[PDB]
Amino acid sequence: TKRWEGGYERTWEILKEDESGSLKATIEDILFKAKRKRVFEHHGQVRLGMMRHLYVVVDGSRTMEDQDLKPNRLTCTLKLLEYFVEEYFDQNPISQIGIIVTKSKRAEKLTELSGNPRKHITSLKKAVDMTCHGEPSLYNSLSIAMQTLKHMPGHTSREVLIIFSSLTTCDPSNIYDLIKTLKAAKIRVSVIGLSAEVRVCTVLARETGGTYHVILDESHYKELLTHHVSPPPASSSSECSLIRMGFPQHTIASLSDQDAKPSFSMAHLDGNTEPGLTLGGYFCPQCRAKYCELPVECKICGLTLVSAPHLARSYHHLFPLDAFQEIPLEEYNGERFCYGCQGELKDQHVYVCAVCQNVFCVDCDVFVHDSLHCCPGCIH
Amino acid sequence: DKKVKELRRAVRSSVWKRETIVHQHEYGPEENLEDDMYRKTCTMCGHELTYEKM
Amino acid sequence: VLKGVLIECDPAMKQFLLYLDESNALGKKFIIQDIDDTHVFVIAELVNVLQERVGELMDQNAFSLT
Amino acid sequence: GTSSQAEAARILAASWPQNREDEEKQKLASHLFPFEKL
Amino acid sequence: KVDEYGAKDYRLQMPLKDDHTSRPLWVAPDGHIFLEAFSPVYKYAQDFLVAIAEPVCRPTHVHEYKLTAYSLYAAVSVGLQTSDITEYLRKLSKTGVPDGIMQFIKLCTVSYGKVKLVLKHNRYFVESCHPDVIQHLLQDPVIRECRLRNSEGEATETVSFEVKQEMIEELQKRCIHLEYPLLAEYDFRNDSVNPDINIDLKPTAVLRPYQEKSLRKMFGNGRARSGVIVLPCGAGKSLVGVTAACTVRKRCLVLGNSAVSVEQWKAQFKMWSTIDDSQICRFTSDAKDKPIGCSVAISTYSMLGHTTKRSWEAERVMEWLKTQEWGLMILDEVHTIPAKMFRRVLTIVQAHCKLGLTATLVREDDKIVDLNFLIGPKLYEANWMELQNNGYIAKVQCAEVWCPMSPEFYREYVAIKTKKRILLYTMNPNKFRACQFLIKFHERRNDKIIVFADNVFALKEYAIRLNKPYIYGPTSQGERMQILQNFKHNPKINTIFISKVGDTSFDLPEANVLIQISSHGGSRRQEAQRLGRVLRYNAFFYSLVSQDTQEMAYSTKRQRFLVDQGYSFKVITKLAGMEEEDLAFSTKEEQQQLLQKVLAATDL
DNA sequence: AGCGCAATCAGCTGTGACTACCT
DNA sequence: AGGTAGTCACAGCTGATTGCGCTG
Ligand SMILES: [Zn+2]
Ligand SMILES: [Zn+2]
Ligand SMILES: [Zn+2]
Repeated sequence: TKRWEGGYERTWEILKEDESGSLKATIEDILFKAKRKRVFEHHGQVRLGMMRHLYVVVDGSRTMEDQDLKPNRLTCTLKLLEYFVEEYFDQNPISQIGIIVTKSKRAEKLTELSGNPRKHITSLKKAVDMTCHGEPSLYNSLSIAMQTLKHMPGHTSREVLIIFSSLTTCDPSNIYDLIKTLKAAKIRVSVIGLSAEVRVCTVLARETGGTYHVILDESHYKELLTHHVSPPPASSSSECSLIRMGFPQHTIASLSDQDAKPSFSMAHLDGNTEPGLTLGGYFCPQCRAKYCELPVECKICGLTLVSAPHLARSYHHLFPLDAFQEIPLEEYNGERFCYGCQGELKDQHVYVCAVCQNVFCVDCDVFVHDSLHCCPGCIH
Repeated sequence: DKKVKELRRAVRSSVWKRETIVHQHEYGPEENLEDDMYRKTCTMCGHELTYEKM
Repeated sequence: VLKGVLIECDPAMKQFLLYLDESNALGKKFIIQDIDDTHVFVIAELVNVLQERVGELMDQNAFSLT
Repeated sequence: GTSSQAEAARILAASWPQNREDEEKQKLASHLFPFEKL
Repeated sequence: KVDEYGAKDYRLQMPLKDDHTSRPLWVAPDGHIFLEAFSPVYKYAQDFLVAIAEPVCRPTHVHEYKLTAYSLYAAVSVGLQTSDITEYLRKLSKTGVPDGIMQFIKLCTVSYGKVKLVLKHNRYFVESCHPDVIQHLLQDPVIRECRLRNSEGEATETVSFEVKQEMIEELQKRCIHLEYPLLAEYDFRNDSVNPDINIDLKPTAVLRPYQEKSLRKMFGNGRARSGVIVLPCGAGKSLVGVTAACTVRKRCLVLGNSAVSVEQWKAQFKMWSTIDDSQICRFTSDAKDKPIGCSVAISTYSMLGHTTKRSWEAERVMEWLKTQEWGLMILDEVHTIPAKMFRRVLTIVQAHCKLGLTATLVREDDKIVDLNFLIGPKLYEANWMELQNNGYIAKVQCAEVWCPMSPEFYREYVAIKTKKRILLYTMNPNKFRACQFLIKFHERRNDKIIVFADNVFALKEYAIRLNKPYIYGPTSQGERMQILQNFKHNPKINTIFISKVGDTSFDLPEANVLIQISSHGGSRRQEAQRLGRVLRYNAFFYSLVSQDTQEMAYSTKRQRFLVDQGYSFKVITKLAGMEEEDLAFSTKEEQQQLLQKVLAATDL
């Protein structure tokens, strides 16, 4: 039988009257039921992650001049890559991005593997005006990525993302041997095609554990990149995976004190123009080297300079707040004022924390579970 | 008949050049009335233009 | 010298008034002097009939929803 | 012609709904179309 | 009743106030329902009002409905009874139901199931449970012509008699006047006389919840009845027909307006019904895919109602087709049913259930009311605003931008009146510049543009000036197909011109920009159809009119259907950057030269 | 220079509004 | 002084004619 060939639904039978006017009570119940439309979690997916050393390979062949994506594939690809780099560094604190451009059967390492987003964005903007010629070489790009990532620590997840526009690749040697070597090296390879499905990309993605997708339009391209942003699930505990990193305090210099010492920034020292000789900035806790941008690994002593708030922003996932016990107002024989907003409790349901047994209204409960991520009573 | 009709109007439509009629008022000699009034009568459409001359 | 009311309007309405002058829709040639592409000189004794005609033209191609 | 362009632009761009809206402006994004936002 | 301010005041008629503002509803004595959308019970009130009344306007804040006899017939067709509808109407009134609505509802809903019309063995019989009503209608002279051979009485069991097949429309027209409306209920669950086919829709064609409501209202209590479902072109309309055909599980007949809609319906059936091509046939005198002995037959109008000599193969196909019963004769583009030759199409074939599908039910000559008895009551009317709120219908930003008439054109417009002024405001140089600017701006951002333009004489010089493809309309079959095919999957060309050809349901690809110039007079149907070619601010459609011309009144009176649907037409007076770039007719010389060619028609 | 597919014209009809004549 | 059937524009369909192509 069919669902719609039976009896027609009467959704208006829910409302009923006993005292001629209880519709106000019904609409109050409906308004209360309208709230709490979430699961008390902003993400609700992967609550953790792992250090990812991701390499992004961009096709630089003549096929990038095609106008499937306005204005051409290269410009849309680089714009979406800038967006992807920004989002990936936003959602991954201690990750690194490398960019490889393959052209004329050779692969050029456009950018070193590091955690600076500004350098990658500047490199992409510079590469916007590149010359699209020749044919891509997946073998050379994968060889460069494997050579770079072979010496990386085992606990980090090694990933390669390939943007393959051209349907043909030139390999100076057998590629399936390289795929076997990558599989033995536990390097994940993901490919996002632009024209159509290529067998070698499917085999590579299946064997290395990655995913192979083909772009339908620019929105689908952005969706695939956004999916690639998310970190992979992390095993319980592998080994002593740790890392020596510093937390450079942003100590600026004021001439009101006698210790106002101007210093050139190491990052700005490599620029053609005059480096910024500002009063202060981020001083390395180990060698007192000065940097302006974070997170940037120290050039001198090799220490990783990260920002503590960036690491702390993900701490609420480790310790989620347990849902408060929903209690009807009549059954709660205690105070009738919310502990968070001091407002009078007039809702039919009152939420009580399991730890401190305090009183929270619906709005304060939603705010605590969604945004605050901490019980105000438990803090005291 | 159709193939001669579709071409007989090509030359007919290209003969006429001006459609709007020129309506310039060509007033004749002025007539002097009382109180220094002067009236001009159009010789093409009979338009009367009465004016006071300083 | 001429005495009357100067009318300032869009060029389309100036052409409409010029057409009304020659069409004798008012009974006479009271649209006497044209001075500018957007300005005309009209006798003041029957400025109301021009208002009525313009209003009729305006609400003719309006389709009031009443 | 040089003057013909100016005359035609003056006639077309400001015929009915400009000789009064501009006067009001002198005396005084969601719903805007894409060509009106550039 | 009183006209102190010219308004019908009914303050004293409905003074009941138990709850101040609990009930989001208003009633009127004659008949009308006002609904408050900003209410927590909005969905329940909408579900109640859709099943009992048809809408008249659905703006963003206060929905307004109307109570009609056919709406109450449809409501009582479903399991809803008089007591339930009355008690739930008084449940949400906030003012008290006037004692002019209760009596009207009682009178309408009491006489619904008294008279039935049934089809059996290619014979039409009218059966009534109450024997008295037969004698009550026996005295009607018009009914006596239907009964052939003295109608001895057909004593069975319940009193019924035969009626003439070719005069079924007349008796349906008379019955509503006799306060005894006829119903067309087909209980396809238990027939055992019809060779039910093995059609079965694939379990991968998911449908939206709004289509679920329409389908459920179609089969209220396990039976299928004739009705009309109104869904937008971008929305799923053919899917509803395919699902209904699969559920009825009988010999289906599909009727279209054009000879290209039959291929569209065949493709839809092949996509969402899992039917072999042997059973599927197209009857449009183009391929002749053996329509004899078929499960689902797809044909078109203007062929089943020929008044002239018919082809031998077509004559044999019609002879075969007029000799068996049909289950769920689907009619597409139901708005053009009340025609001189299309009304007889329903009476020339015999079918149990008649389903009408359309997107624009509006029509002039007030013949839509005739469709209430020609087919059935308006079953479903989609709420376009809430449909585009769900994101499944493109949120089109409607624009009504007018262009002033040039002085060289307005003199000729006001000088002539004998139908020669159509080309004057159509070929307005300012409107030409506006259209060119819009085309260029939306091409600079890679937007697909469909430019509708009636009065193909103007379109000829409108399209060659921009050097863009156009469809004159009687060009060919192949050229139009290839142009529409290369319009979508080609970045070089993304704008086409259509002349009254796209004023129906075709397979036009997804488009974002529609620019119509010089449409028909006051056809709300044409404007609604043209809007439907865009939805599928994701998109926006423009209408260009010439000020101080009849096109202004035409545009005003042709948008009242869309504003009732909830669309707002913003008025655009100035186009930004009009003088920034170069446009055609820049100087007065070519503008005044255009007068010579636009006056050169002289079709006298 | 015999068949056969395809382009083409005739006849009827739908949609919408404009217009001449007379009780 | 007022209203309905011709009539024009533009599109559709089906029913025939009638005119160009038809093998390594
Ligand atoms: Zn350091
Ligand atoms: Zn609170
Ligand atoms: Zn707590």
